Amino acid sequence: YPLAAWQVIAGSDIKVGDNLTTGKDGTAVPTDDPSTVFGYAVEEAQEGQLVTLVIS
Amino acid sequence: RSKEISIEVEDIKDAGDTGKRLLKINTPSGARNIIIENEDAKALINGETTNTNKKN
Repeated sequence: YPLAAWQVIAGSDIKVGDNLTTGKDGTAVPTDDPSTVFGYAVEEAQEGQLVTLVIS
Repeated sequence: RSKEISIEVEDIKDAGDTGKRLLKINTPSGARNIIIENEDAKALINGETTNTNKKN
């Protein structure tokens, strides 16, 4: 069901607009190297909290 | 969501300064201007030498 945005457990602290990639245990962590980027967060989240961001 | 994601030269994170200049260059003359620093040698390779270039 093609989702435009997901809710993924943050593997660290994530700021709004941060590009995200996979982390430990499949968690979402901040990145900076295009290739690892699968989505951009739309809200701030602390480690262990869900963060919702658009795919793209 | 597009098909190609045409990156740009400056997205290539381990490219060198001369390497990026060469990748952007459009013609062989432009490449020679980047690569050959000695002006007399560049003049010989361009087939265009002054009397000063010839002496040097």
